[PDB]
Amino acid sequence: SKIKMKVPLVEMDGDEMTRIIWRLIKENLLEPYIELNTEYYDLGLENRDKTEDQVTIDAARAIQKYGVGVKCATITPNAQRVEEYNLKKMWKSPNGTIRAILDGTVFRAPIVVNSIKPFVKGWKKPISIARHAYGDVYKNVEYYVPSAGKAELVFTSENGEVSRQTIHEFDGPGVIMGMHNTDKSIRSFARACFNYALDMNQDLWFSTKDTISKTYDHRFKDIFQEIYENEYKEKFEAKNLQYFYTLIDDAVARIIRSEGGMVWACKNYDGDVMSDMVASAFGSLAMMTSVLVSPDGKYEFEAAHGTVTRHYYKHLKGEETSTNSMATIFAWTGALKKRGELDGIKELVDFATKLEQASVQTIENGVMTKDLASLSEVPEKKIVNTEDFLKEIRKTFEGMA
Amino acid sequence: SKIKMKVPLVEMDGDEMTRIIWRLIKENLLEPYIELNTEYYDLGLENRDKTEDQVTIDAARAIQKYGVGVKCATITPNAQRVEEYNLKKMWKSPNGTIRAILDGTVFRAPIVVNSIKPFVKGWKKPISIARHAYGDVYKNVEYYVPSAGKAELVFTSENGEVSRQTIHEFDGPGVIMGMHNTDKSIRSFARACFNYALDMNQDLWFSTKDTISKTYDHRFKDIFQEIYENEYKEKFEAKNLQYFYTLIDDAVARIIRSEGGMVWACKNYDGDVMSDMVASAFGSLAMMTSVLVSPDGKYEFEAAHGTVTRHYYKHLKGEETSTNSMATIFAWTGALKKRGELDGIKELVDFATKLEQASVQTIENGVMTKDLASLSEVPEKKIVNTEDFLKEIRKTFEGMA
Ligand SMILES: NC(=O)c1ccc[n+]([C@@H]2O[C@H](COP(=O)([O-])OP(=O)(O)OC[C@H]3O[C@@H](n4cnc5c(N)ncnc54)[C@H](OP(=O)(O)O)[C@@H]3O)[C@@H](O)[C@H]2O)c1
Ligand SMILES: NC(=O)c1ccc[n+]([C@@H]2O[C@H](COP(=O)([O-])OP(=O)(O)OC[C@H]3O[C@@H](n4cnc5c(N)ncnc54)[C@H](OP(=O)(O)O)[C@@H]3O)[C@@H](O)[C@H]2O)c1
Ligand SMILES: [Mg+2]
Ligand SMILES: [Mg+2]
Repeated sequence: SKIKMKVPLVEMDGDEMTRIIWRLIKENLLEPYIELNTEYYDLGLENRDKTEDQVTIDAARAIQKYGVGVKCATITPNAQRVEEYNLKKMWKSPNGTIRAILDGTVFRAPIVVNSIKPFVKGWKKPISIARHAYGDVYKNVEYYVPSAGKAELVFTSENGEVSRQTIHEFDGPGVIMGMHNTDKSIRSFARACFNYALDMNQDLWFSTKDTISKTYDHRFKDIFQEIYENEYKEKFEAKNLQYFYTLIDDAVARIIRSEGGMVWACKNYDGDVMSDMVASAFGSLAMMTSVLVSPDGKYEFEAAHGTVTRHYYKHLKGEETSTNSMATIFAWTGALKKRGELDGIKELVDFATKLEQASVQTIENGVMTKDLASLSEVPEKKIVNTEDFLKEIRKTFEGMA
Repeated sequence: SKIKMKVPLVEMDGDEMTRIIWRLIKENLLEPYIELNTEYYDLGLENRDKTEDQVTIDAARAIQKYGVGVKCATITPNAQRVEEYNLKKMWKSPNGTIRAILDGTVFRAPIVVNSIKPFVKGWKKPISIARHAYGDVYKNVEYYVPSAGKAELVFTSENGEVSRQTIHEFDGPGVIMGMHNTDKSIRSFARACFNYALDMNQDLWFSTKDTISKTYDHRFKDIFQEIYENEYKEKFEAKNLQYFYTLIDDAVARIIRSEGGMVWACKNYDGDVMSDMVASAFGSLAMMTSVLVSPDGKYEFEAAHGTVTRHYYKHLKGEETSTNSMATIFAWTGALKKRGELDGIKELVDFATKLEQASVQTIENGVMTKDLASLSEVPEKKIVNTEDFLKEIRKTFEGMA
């Protein structure tokens, strides 16, 4: 008899290679054990295009309603993808949108396995990213300037006052952009990182470029220090774990040089880049969990990598792939784990935790996709294609479940 | 008889630990061999403060006049430094300013030594950063919004037309920022990177976040592809070296995973962060050269790291330091090498090239500062303080010069 679910998972379907893998994961690792209850939204590019991105919006709202989302990597359009898919427009990141609607903090952490040695010598313990989910460049407005004139950054009070600053005097074509974040949102971001480093029992690092961005970045600096001063210093000193702030360039540099083991808070953009640096450096983009947690307690689970286009094209040429499903497995089990917790289905959480251990265990035993092949200390090794990796995880799981 | 110079070097003095080292390098490694001809500008924070940052400006102009600058790491002020130094204001980055005035591209590359093994397993050859020296956040305007109202990005043609886009509707205090770059400048940046990868005989990678920043970043993408299409494809295919564009998150990820050996072009901000990632990951922030090259042919040599505040404070407490001078040595020899080339003083260029080899050679032989101690494959090792490192380089140089 399959495991039964109460509240539905919001399920958001994706693109290209992850879309393929999303289906294989449901059919081989989930549906045979759980009567999967989800509310389906197809965030595939083709469907986002048919519904003029309305589906993305509805899927956000549904996460708010039911409380947990799991989301497949999707394509974010640019001139190339507009051409490739004949899009009505260059749609905004659906992750940007969902994130804007929920607010919150995306937590990303490698998926560790004993016999998988990181590229960076001396990385002995996981490094977590705590990425601010809201604003900055993900909510920019930009403008191409066609020839000479005047760019201005402009604010108009609810009262009367206006201030204008000059962005630049063009005597030629170039680009401009404006963007924003809100203290409310920084404040949630800072508490979320502090909470999280405690929950994890580690130092929190935070970093920006406050010396160059003297008010915007400088705000994030201040709010963190404030929130730390009179809201966490106490609990922190208590556990003997420090809060560490430095310049973003300095921070990457010390990260590379550390043994890992800290939580690393980053503004939106930096969190994007650094979650790729850290997953890759730990082993593979696929070996990393990602969950958005809204201030208001809602969750979206995802992969941190994108849609593996390159692999997708190879698959379309008829080649076989070796694409690593770990991150999207873990998104499903993360989401199912949380669904269970909230609805009091112990069988769902033990299922999820067991499925997670089977997965890691499978790689520990030397069966893994190409991306890990060269990091493994396992003598006898078995590099498998995309499907076989999943069949093999299923084997190890069934034998221990 | 000391070596004689023709045109003066523009010399820009710095702060804290680099200020100390700048003097030790002149006195032990330069002045005893060269009648040093320079035009001195003190970009120390205290002097920038006394002259209300005018000295920074004059030093830029002088680089333009004479053609080569060498520059010590300087402090860029923030609320903390305003307090620490009782500044009349939070002065703008002097590097930002000089860079804005010259335009150009900052090239940074590790300083390789056989027996110094990078932190990132598999980095077998240098990775170079080619950082756009101009604009974006280094020329931002920012504004704190105090409560509700309307932020707008605004452009006004030289003609009549105005366009306004809404940055955001605040009903609360937060931050906003606007910034720009110009096609002229992107165009020079792109040719500079292409030239440079040829001069180096390697693939050029370039990357941004064009899917999210759909016009601004997307412009950089386009201009690179254009300039490549009909200005370098030919020379490139010719040498069997490819031009590679991907998303910035994807790019860090593939970098970590590559064997190095490419030139990696980055927008201003990203070039800052990534030059720290790469120097650190190669060994130390100190083991990296940096030179701005203006479109109009002018050069500023510098360290890529900052002023080593932490070491400075330790030195002030009376502790001895082990601060690595390599990068600022190399700035001086880079600058002297170029001065020589331009003025036809072969003795100056051979001096500089010899001084560079003595330095590397010294570390090859196992004498080095703390930051390298743990990367060295040299059996018998001699970790020295800041001064001794310099005396030891002097020894090895004198014996081969
Ligand atoms: N929805 C999202 O969270 C998300 C995230 C990032 C990008 N995007 C979208 O995804 C599309 C492609 O982006 P991208 O190519 O830059 O990044 P990507 O999908 O993360 O793929 C980057 C590369 O890293 C390796 N890799 C990533 N995931 C892997 C996995 N599961 N198994 C094995 N190898 C893996 C592959 O490298 P090799 O080819 O070297 O084997 C892959 O080509 C873009 O259109 C972008 O908009 C979506
Ligand atoms: N003018 C510039 O190009 C420049 C560049 C960056 C920063 N800045 C300014 O410099 C000040 C300090 O910035 P920061 O502390 O972030 O960066 P930093 O001066 O580069 O120092 C960062 C850390 O990296 C290690 N390191 C850097 N250079 C070293 C060297 N030559 N020898 C041995 N170790 C070295 C040291 O680490 P350990 O303490 O771990 O030993 C140092 O504390 C800031 O006020 C900033 O505005 C200037
Ligand atoms: Mg990403
Ligand atoms: Mg820097």
